[PDB]
Amino acid sequence: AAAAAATESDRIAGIFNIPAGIIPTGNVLSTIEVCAHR
Amino acid sequence: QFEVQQPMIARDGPHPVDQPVHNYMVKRIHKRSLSAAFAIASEALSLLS
Repeated sequence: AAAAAATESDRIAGIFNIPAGIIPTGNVLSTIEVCAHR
Repeated sequence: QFEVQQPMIARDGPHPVDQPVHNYMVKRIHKRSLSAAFAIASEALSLLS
């Protein structure tokens, strides 16, 4: 559905210095970080 | 490196607003090894010559 307006959410994102063209509305899969010290 | 976010609830009443919380957990990698025994007789070397 919509909950708070998606257009309004994207506008609020834009006005507060974030130039996010598309705010994700769904499943997001990021990459786990593996840090090695040699 | 894991970054974990925690959901919260918008609330009201005689309580000040609470801040959403990040948590950045790190675990160090634990290293181990295993080995096994394997012997070869001398005469085998003699025949490989």
